[PDB]
Amino acid sequence: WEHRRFIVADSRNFITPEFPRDFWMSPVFNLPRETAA
Amino acid sequence: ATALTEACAAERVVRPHQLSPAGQAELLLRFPALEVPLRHPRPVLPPFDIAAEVAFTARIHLACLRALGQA
Repeated sequence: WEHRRFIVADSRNFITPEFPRDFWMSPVFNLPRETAA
Repeated sequence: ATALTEACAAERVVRPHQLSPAGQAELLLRFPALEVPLRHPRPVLPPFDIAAEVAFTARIHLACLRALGQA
């Protein structure tokens, strides 16, 4: 045998991360068509 | 390879796009293979360059980055 606790993977299991306010104004999510790279 | 240097060496010009149209039309009369890299609006490669392939793989790399971050 084996004994363990057990948490069911139901599709109602969500997760809520928190973003900073100036997160999406980052120089990688906003790239021009022609960079120096 | 002889003409494309000497036509630019006589005019002291480093890049054959900056050549005068009196000089550019002279090469087209002798050498008709130079139509596309001289008289094309938007070539997929940068013409008369050496890293022209090396630019090309670097442009698809950028276009696949902005495909991610916008999505």
